[PDB]
Amino acid sequence: KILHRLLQE
Amino acid sequence: YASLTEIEHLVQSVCKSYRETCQLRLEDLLRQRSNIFSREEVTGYQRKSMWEMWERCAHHLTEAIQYVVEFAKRLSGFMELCQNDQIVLLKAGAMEVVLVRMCRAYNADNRTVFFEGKYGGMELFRALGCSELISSIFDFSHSLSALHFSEDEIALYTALVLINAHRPGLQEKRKVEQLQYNLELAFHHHLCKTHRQSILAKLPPKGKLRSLCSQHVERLQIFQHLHPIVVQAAFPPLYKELFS
Repeated sequence: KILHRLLQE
Repeated sequence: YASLTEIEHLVQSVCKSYRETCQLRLEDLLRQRSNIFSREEVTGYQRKSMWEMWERCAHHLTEAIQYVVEFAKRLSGFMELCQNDQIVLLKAGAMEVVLVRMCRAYNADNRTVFFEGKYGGMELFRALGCSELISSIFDFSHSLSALHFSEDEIALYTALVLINAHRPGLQEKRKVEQLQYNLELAFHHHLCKTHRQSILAKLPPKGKLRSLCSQHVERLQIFQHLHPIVVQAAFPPLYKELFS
């Protein structure tokens, strides 16, 4: 979830 | 990759991604080597609660992991993998990369590590109650430091730590393999070119990084079972996502 947000931004 | 020019381009590219994503410049770390915690500051750290020192270390690990995420983002091949595989690689690999990157912050001359603004020995972390893990990490950083790892070597070695086609859960395994083999060519090409192939036999064995990561998870499980509210309330969400 945080990983998914860091990879997307 | 075909021909030395494409391999050499990869080398430069990896080295640049690494330099842009290191939290601390190597010379800032070297310039601080004389700034060492007094015995009174050491005692102050030893008297902190277990839970407070866990929280602090988790925060510091979390920040280091963020830089590793940015590292991975800047490797072209990595961002070409599917999201599942990105996450697989990062969940298994991030801590291993931080553990490698820590050798830069370690002074082998006096066995100290740069932590919260000064250098301190392993006795600095006694309040954690994980003397075996700490000692193993210090030992690992001492091994690498004995090798005199160059910034370029750390770049290339840590790219390989992350792009590991043996991680369980990978969907596009063959694609990860290809990337891993191109990065292995890059690393070994650079070693050959710099007359540094002698380090290959001296690199820590396969399994050493896994062992530290698994000790880290094991000690975390014990702490969490003792202080579950501390982990919930005060450990960083990214940390918990990777390790709880």
